[PDB]
This record gives sequence, C-alpha cells and structure tokens, in this order.
Amino acid sequence: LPNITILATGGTIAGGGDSATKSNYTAGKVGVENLVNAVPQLKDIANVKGEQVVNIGSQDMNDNVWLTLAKKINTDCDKTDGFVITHGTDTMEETAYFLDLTVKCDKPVVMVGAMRPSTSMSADGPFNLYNAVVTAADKASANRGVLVVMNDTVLDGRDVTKTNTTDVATFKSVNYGPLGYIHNGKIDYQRTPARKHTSDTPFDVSKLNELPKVGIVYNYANASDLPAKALVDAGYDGIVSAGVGNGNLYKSVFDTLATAAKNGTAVVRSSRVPTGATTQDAEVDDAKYGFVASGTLNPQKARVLLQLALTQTKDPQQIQQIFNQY
Amino acid sequence: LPNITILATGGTIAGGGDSATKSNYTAGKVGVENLVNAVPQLKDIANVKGEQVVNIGSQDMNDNVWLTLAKKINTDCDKTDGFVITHGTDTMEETAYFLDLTVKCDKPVVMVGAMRPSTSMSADGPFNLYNAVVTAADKASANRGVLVVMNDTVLDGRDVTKTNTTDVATFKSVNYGPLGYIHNGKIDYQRTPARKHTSDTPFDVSKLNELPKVGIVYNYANASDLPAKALVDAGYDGIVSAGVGNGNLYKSVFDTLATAAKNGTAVVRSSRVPTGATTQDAEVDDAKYGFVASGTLNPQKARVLLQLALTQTKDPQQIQQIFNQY
Amino acid sequence: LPNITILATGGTIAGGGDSATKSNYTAGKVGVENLVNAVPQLKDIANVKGEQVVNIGSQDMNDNVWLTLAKKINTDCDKTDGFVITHGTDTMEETAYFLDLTVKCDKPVVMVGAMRPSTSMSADGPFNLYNAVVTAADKASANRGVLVVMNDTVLDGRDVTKTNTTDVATFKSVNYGPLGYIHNGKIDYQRTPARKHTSDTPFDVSKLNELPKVGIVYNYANASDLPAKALVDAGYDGIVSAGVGNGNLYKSVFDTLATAAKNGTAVVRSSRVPTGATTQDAEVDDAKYGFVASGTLNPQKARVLLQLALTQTKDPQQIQQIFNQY
Amino acid sequence: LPNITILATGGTIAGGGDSATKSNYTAGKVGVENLVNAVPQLKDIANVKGEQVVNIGSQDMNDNVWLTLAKKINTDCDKTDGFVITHGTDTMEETAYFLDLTVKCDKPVVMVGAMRPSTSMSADGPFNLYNAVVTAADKASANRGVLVVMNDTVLDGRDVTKTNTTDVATFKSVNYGPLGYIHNGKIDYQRTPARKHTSDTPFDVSKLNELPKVGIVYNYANASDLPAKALVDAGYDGIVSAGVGNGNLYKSVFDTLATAAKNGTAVVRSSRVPTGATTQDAEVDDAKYGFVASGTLNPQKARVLLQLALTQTKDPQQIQQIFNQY
Ligand SMILES: N[C@@H](CC(=O)O)C(=O)O
Ligand SMILES: N[C@@H](CC(=O)O)C(=O)O
Ligand SMILES: N[C@@H](CC(=O)O)C(=O)O
Ligand SMILES: N[C@@H](CC(=O)O)C(=O)O
Repeated sequence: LPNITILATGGTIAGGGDSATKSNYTAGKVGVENLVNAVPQLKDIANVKGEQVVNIGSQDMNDNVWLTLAKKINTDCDKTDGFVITHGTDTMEETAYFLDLTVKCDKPVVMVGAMRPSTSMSADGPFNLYNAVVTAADKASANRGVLVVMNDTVLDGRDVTKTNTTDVATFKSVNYGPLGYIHNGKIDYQRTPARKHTSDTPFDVSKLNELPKVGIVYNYANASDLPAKALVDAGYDGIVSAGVGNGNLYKSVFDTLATAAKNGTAVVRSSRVPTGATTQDAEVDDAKYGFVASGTLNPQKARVLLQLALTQTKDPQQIQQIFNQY
Repeated sequence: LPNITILATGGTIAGGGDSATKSNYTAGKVGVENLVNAVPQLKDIANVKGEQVVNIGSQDMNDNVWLTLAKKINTDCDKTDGFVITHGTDTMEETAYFLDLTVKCDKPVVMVGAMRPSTSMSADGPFNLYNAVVTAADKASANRGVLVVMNDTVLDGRDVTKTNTTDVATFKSVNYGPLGYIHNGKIDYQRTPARKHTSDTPFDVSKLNELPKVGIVYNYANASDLPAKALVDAGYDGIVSAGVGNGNLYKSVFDTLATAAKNGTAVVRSSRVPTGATTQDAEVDDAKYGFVASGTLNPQKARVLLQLALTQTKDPQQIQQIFNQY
Repeated sequence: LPNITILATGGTIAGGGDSATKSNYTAGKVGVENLVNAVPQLKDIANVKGEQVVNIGSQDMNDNVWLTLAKKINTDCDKTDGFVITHGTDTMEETAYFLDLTVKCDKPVVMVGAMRPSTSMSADGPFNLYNAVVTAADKASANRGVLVVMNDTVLDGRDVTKTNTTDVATFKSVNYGPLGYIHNGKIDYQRTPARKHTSDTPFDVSKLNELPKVGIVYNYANASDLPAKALVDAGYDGIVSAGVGNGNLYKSVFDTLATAAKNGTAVVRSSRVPTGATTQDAEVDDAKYGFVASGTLNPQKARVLLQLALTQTKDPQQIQQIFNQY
Repeated sequence: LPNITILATGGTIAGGGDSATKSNYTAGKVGVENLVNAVPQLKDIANVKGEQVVNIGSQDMNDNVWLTLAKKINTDCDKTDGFVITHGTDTMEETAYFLDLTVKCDKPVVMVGAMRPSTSMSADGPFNLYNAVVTAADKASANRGVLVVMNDTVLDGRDVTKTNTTDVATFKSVNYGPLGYIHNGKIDYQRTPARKHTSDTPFDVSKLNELPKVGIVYNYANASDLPAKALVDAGYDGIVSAGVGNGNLYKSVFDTLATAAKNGTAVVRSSRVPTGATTQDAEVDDAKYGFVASGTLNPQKARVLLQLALTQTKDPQQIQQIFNQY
C-alpha cells in the first residue's frame, strides 16, 4: 500500500461540542492521531503517518502556516507517496490555492475538512478523510495540482470555493466544475485544471519568512474609502477590490485605488459576485488606471496570486499576464 | 390599461457602446424616453410615464438616491397603479432591499436592469423592461414587497442577489428561490416572502436627509484589522463583518470589533459565502460580545437593515430581534 | 414533549451492507425500533412511537402503499401530534406529493430517507431522522402541506425532487426553493407553498382500493411510439409525456397520443428537463389536441396529480384547471 | 479570416411567431441565409458559407439526420476550417454527443440554438450564432470534441444537457462544468474533456444507413412493464432504463429487462435524476443480470452510445467497457 502523510492544521474536522445534537462547538481541539484512530479502514488503503503542524480554526489561518505547509511538503516530498492536509473549511480555498501555486512536489496533495464537528450526529469528517486518502493514494491524482476532496468530490485548488455557510455539500468549483467523483473508493477523473500550477509556476517560497502585504476592500452602495486609505497609509504592497458586478468600484474607492496604483500599490479588481470573471474590456479602463483584472479569481484567491506575483514583479502588465496564466 | 410610472436611475439598461459585438460600453447615458420608445409593445399592456431621477452606474449608488427613491414612491403612490425602477445590476440587490423596508406604497414596485448594453446584439433590456411592466401591472404582484424582475423571473427584494459577473440569468434568490416565472406576459406566483416588508416595517425615512454610517470589512487568511480600526476611528454607527464560513472573523478583526461592540458600535456578523445563514450558536458567542448574526442577509444587505435598525435603536439585543423579523 | 408517530416504509435509511466503506447494500432491511433506538437523542425532543407499514426499496413503491399511508394518517390523525415517514429517496418526491394531495390531517407530515445506508461511514440517516422529528414537532410546520426534510432543509412535497444520484444534498425544490433551514434543532420558515394541498383539495382516497392507471412515455431523437401504443392498448386512463424541452413530442408519439386524447385518454404534456414549467401557448396547441400542460410538475408528479384528477373528472379543461390550482 | 461552414437543421433559432411579445411560434421555419444576414458582424471574424441539411424542430430529430450530419462533416472536413450547426435546443444534447463520437474531422464542430424565436424581443439567436462562429473560428477550440455554444459558454458534447424548459441559460454541463467562457469575442478555455471523442473513437458510420434500434423506458412508483415488453416484442437491439435514483428499476420493469438481458437484448441502467453517475456496486448486481451502468450519461445520451456500442459488439461486458471510455 502507498505511504501518505496527514498534515493537521485543525478545523471543524478536528472540532468538538458538548453534545451530538447541539450546534455549539470549538475547532482545532482533537489531535491528528484521534482523527486517524476514528477511521481504521485507512489502514486497508494506505500506511498513514499523522503530523500536527498547528491546531487552529482556519478563520485564524495566516501566511506563517502557508509558508510552513509549502516548505514541509516540498522538503518531505521524497519520503512519502502522497499528502492529505486536514484543515478548516472557512479558508480551505485560500490555503489550497497558495499551495497549488507554491508546492513543487508532483505527488498528490489533497486537502479535506468537515462542516459538522467530529462529535456531531452524522459527522461528515470520517468519510471525508477516507475519500481524501483514497484520492491522495490514487495513481490518477498526480500532476492535477493541489486538490480539495469534500462530499465524494475531487475539486482543483484554483476554482474550489465554499458556496454555503452550513451545508456539507458547500464546496464546489463554481466556474469550471469538479475533476472527478468518488464512488466505492474509486475515482472517475474527466477533467484536469488547464491553468499552470505547482512545479509549472515561478513562485518559490523556500527561503521566504514572510509574503508581501495584500489586503481586500469591499464595494457596495455609499462605500467608505477609509478601508482603502488605511491599507494605503500602512504602505500595503497590494489591494484586491471585491468590486460590484464585473469588478466595478464605488466612486470614492475608485479615487483612492486609482491614486494608489500610480503611487506604488498593485491594485487587482476582483468581485464580491461569487461566480464568473472580472473581465478587462468592461466599464473600467485598466490600462488607463494601471489596474489588474482578477478574472475568475474571487477576492481571497486574487490576494494569494498577487502576494506571490509581488515576490517576482511590481509591473502591472506582468502581474496581469500572471493573472492570465495562473 | 393600468398606469405604471418608470423611475430611471441609470445602469447598463441605459448603457451604450460603439459596437453591438464589442463588450466596451459606458453606463447610464441613455434617457428614459428612449428605453420606453425602444419597447412600443409596452402600450399593449400599460400606460407608461417616464421620470429620470438620476442617470448613474449603480456602482456609484448611495444613501441620497435611496432616500430620494423611497420619498418619491411614497409621495406619488396614488397617482399611479405601480412603479418600475430602471437601475444598474451592480447594487440593484441593495436598493431593492432598502425600498423593501422603507416603501409604504402597497402597489407593485418592480426593479429591472440589463446585463448587456442597449446597443448589444441580443440586448436583454427590452424584454426585461416589458416583463418588469407586466409584473408591475399584475394585480397578483400586490403585497409581495419590492420586486426584482430579471430573465423572465419575479424575485423578492430581500433574497435576490447578483450570482454571476456577466450572465443575463445572474439574478437568483439563492436561499428561498423566486416568487413566480413569467411566460406569454402572465405570472404563476407560488411563493411570497414570510419576512415583513414595506408598510409592515416600523422604518420611516420620510423626514431623514442622511442614514446612519455602516461600513463593511472583509475576512480572509491574515486579514488586516486596519479597515475595521479606520471605521471605529471615524465613529461609524455600525460595522458589518463579511465573515469567513458561518460568519467567523480573523482574530485581529475579532479583537477590534469586540472592542467596538463594548464601546457601543453595532457589529453584525455576515459571510463572504454567497448562500446560507450566519447563525447564532456556532463558534461565536453573540450574547457575550454583543454581536448580531445577519442570518441569510449577505454583507451589503446586512448593511441596509443595520442602517435602518440604527434609526430605531442602538441596543444589540433589539437589533438582533429586527434581524430575526425583517 | 409532543407525540410523534414514525411510519416506516423502508428505504436506504433502513438499508445495510457488509462494510461501512463499501457501496454495496440492500434497502428496507432494519425495522422502525432499530432506526429510532439508533438515535436516542429523539427522547430530548419527542415521545417517539414506531409502526412498520412496509419494508421495501422505494423503487418498488406503488399505489397500494400510497393508499394505506394516506388512510393511516387520516384515521390516526387525532391520536398523535405529528407523523414522520421513513422512506426511500428514489420515489420520495412521488409519495410526498400523493400525501400532499390526499392527507386531510392538518398536523405536520414529514418524509425522510438517507442517501447512505445505516451501516455506511458518516451515515446521513440518524441526523436526517432527528431533523425530521424536529420539523414534525415544530408548531410552525403546521398548514405547510406534506414536507420532505433532507440535509438540514424543509422542502414542500410539490416542488421537491431528487437532483443528484448519490449526493446527500440531492433533494432540492428546484423551481420555487425550500420552506426553511434547520440549525440547532430550530427552523426559520420564510416560505409556504401557494398551490392548494392536503385539506384544500377535493381528492378523497378513503374508500378507494385502486388508483386510475397512468403511465409515462419518454421523448427523444427517433422516439418509438410502441411504449405509448402499449398503454393505449391496455386502455390506460391517463398518459403523461416526458416531453423534450417545453414538453414537445416526437411526431410518432404525438400521433399516438393525439388519437388517444380524442378517444378519452387523459394526455398530460410534462418534460424530461429537470427545471421549468411545461407551458401552454408554446409549439403545441393543447386546446386543439385536448392535451393538458403539466406546468412545473415533472413526469413523476404529473402522474400523481392526473391519477387523482381522474377520480373527479375525465374532462381535459377541468384537469387543466386542476393542474393550475394543485 | 477562417472559412466557417454553417449546417442548418432548423430549431427555434430558425423559429418565428406572429408577435415579438407573444410566446406562440413555429420551429424550423427560417432559412440559413436569413440567419446569416441577421448577423452582419459574422464577416468581421470569418468567411461564412451556409447549407440547409434539413429544416425541422429537433423534437423530430432522428438517426437519418444524425448519419447525414456525421458523413457531411467527415466528407467536407478538408473544404473548411470549422463547422457551426444551427439546431433546435430540445435534442441538441443528443445530436452533439452522436457527432462527438462519430465525426473524424479534427476541426471545431460547434452546435447552436436559440430559446427565443428570431422574431422575439431580446432574441438570443443572433448573439448565440456570432459566439458559435467565434468558437468555431478559435484555433484553441480544436481537439476538444464536438461543442455546444449557448449563453457566452462553451460546453462539451458529452456532459451538456438542457436544464430548463424556457431559460436562455438552460444549457449546462451539469456534472463536470463548461470548457470556457466567451467575453468580447475571446475564450478563456480552462478545461477539456478527458473521455475519448471524434477521431479517437473506433465508431465509423461512413457505410451505415441504419443505427441499432435503442428505446428508452421510464421508472416511477407502480411503473408499467408494458413499454419495456413492447420494445422486447419488436426485437429492439438495445433498451435504456430511465431509472429512479442510482439507476434503480421498479419490480415490473426489472423482471422484463432481466428477461430481455438474458435473451440477447443490451440493457443500460441510466437515471431520470438529472445529475450524477448511475454507478455499479449499489443495489443492482450488474454482473448477475448482465446490465450496463451508464455513469453520468442520462437516458437520451446513454441511448446514443448504446446504438454505437451495438455496431461493434453485443457482449454486455464489452459494452460496459465502452461506457467507461466514451
Ligand atoms: N471555523 C471552521 C469551520 C469549519 O472548518 O467547518 C474552520 O474553518 O476552521
Ligand atoms: N455597472 C453597471 C452594470 C449593469 O448595469 O449591468 C451598473 O450597475 O450600473
Ligand atoms: N433505492 C433506495 C435509495 C435510497 O433510499 O437512497 C430507495 O429509494 O429505497
Ligand atoms: N422545439 C425547438 C426548441 C428550441 O429550439 O428552442 C427545437 O428543438 O427545435
């Protein structure tokens, strides 16, 4: 059987409450060893070694954990046949895309979580973790980039996003769809992500102890420019606009970011709209203002690519070409 | 035939480009008379009257236009049989929900936009506008609150949200689904919102020339607390958290809003996640911190209700009751 | 605590396999008492009483079980506070709609199943059953027609359909959306079905020991008229067409069904396409052929209403009005 | 510019009513040249030729039109740079998948329809046809198999299905998602189908004037075996079961098809359920009965492949392997 390393960061999958029927719970309580022990059928599928990286709610996920995870997977790539990362669902899609761009290991890296705590009735965590190990162990799962496995579905790290606040079926690749469905411990893969990922990226965080500072500003009716001005005053390297519709900006936000873009700051236009691309030739002349259009990358995912783009270049046209390639 | 009044505010429905096939256009440049005359079949179903209120892109929508729209509808209520509001798609879901809470006219208020400019090859605006007046002219549309009519579907002002950046079908009521479908100028209504609207709300904006200051902060991996601090430093009346997953906050954003809530700022927990409720009784103890759970209201819709809730009370407990009723 | 009767008919919820991690299983194996005892937290919320009516896979569901179920709920109404029906997922949407039309008990009737067998890892059945009793116990669930509770969601029996083949979240009200969502054993109801249900229908099956014979024919490229001719030759009281697109017929199937309609067979145009109404005033002149347009009712559900319609009348115009009202 | 041939079969795209306002229309009415002249901008992006193959509603589509279409494209492959096929929406998902498996030309074959007739207000036909020619003219569109272009989206011929009866956004690849989105005459392709197609399939219809007869039977509560028995009596080479849930069959229909499978009839288990695979190793022992699991292929699409499968082999294990490859 293949050897696979479970890297535990915490989440509701490692979360517990005082009863199976009450909704109240705390994330990142239970250890990796207790998770694997709860699913003995793992032994039938792979030789599992569990390592606790951190034990955190993914709402408190950060650059330092991102850095640790990338370096760990890249360092330990030769000493295992595949990786599973147990992780909270809140920012799974951010971590998944960071590693999708920064992992140089060509062996399956599969992220997994749970929407119900481990102590709850009909807890999704156990079967989620089994299916994650199935995917990480499947020979066919290699060279498809960093994967998320949730609700019997294999999702690429770029397009995967949390669509619902409670539903176990929350995770979908809302623009281009899933890679494959898992039935009876077997995957029928019909799709691979075309955007370049892992070893096909120039992003190398092996020596980096931090990432360039990129914040996100929300657009809406009567939107305050104070958030944008706060990141600008702090000398932020990048600002992602969660725009309205096709990445459009409230007038006062537009004013601040137009200034910022010409005074150092890399400005990427994304959208609060959960589905579809922020396009170039819309109502915003990106060439004129020196903006970057995120495309299908939602605000949090645009932040990831911009941060990593900023380790390579400050030039908008090159960042835009990066946003057209990765 | 019924008398219906068209209140124009701008949008891509009033948008124009040099090419029917190129995607480049500018918003809110075409006058209401032109949109009506473009649809001569309108005078088969209703006697239409056009009034230009503003001519702006809804990305620049604001408190002042909202207050104007509500006062005009409330003033002209019994001079007409119903209202259609032509409007940009970007923030139509915000304006729709504001009018839903503040309009005291029991006659149909139907908001309509277009995802392609008026000059576009297969422009959606014409049939959109026709179906908007059809809905506004339908006696069965009465007492359903403020409506959004897009892609042959009647959508309630509360749940309706922009789902896709470019798709004509973008507008869906993602949690509770639509009220009715339109075919051959007739509507089969099978739903009406339970949540109280229009004249059933205690909200009265008739004597208001400003609305309380409510800003929105985004949550993500390594989220900056500077946007939040900026808003409490400017003395903002309320702050809505665009939370991660089930309304969860990055620790730094949590600390700032926890301090703001104790100091007397109204703090509402919403979600970046496009469908589902931000619930009580998950990971955040709302009673302890004096936070409010937004429920199914997304950040920009949570802002509309928090603003109006603050014209009534500053008590977090009574703001939660309002978020449970409207 | 309220008194809640569990009527078990079988399904995957009562299904079993040799392994928790193996797909293979048989339906309708384990009895009511085993199901109820498997979730002892029911004792917190209701006084639960189990009755086995059948133990079958709902692929084998039939007129006889429907009649028994209906008469059982109608006769035993004033003995209990609510009913939960454990049932296979395959035809829950048919049974739910039958009871939606035939139950006269004004108390909550909630139907439940499981997409994973009882022996499965992360079995959905236990928490599905708990949430069903919650719904059946909630006073707010009254006067909403017969309900389906799956994946923390309360769904009206009319619009609810199986959307996916293996997904625990399979059940969606695809046209008009759910009635409410369940969190921490509490329901926020925002919707109720407008279409007449339960006591508001004239469909009394109390003294019927048989239902009118209604079959379904599928439409496709080069469709055979033989399935249709077989049902006409057996003298079937009604035929519903699973039409292509907006309930359109292949010429051969059209030819057979047209002649049958004029001979006194009730012919209902439904659609194979999973969402949207089969509409009047499309490509087919219903009035000329004496066909009935199923509207939002899919072929399965078109069958259930036609059967019940054929107990009141054989007149196409009357059946059409029945399809517009129920 | 590229040379693009347009092959017209009819459809609502070639459909007309007596009013832009009213829904009533007749399909396959308008000639290919009238569609071309209705889109002047075609000449900007390609040198377009038009040929009427047939002019029918696709509800009357059949094997004869399929074989002609496949042979035409295969013969005239060298004469042009790409094909667009104007086609009805009702059975376009069937024609697309047949061509997907039979056309040996490696140049883009793009299918288009319109949900609104050419005479309708905001008719989708014109911009649909433009965007089809864009896709057909894009070199990046090559080697992706037969395509469907509807609502600014490029969909693979295998997974694409009609999702809604009237909605312009009706066509979705519901299991694996679209290939690319079309903005401003340009496509961001991020996906290609892994399943083998066009010239990579062993299927050759070049010499065939007939297709193996394959019929479809529908499963539901109390399902008549008469339709299935009628096909077996007429000596059908194949029967596809529109199963319930995971391709399950009612008692009556199961016995008939179990009998049929033993006596040489190739029987494929599909599902009425609009998304997800009909899998092996559930409740039906496929080996024991000699049945074939359709996977993600819905009944009408399982028919297409079973017809082509039956020109190679009548061995159920050979046919199953074909359903795992194409
Ligand atoms: N707050 C949790 C939510 C979850 O995992 O379901 C986390 O992301 O860590
Ligand atoms: N920016 C435009 C978008 C549209 O109307 O489609 C607006 O909202 O005004
Ligand atoms: N065949 C089963 C499927 C399920 O219940 O999930 C039934 O409907 O009884
Ligand atoms: N009946 C038409 C429907 C359409 O094209 O929209 C056809 O398929 O030909």
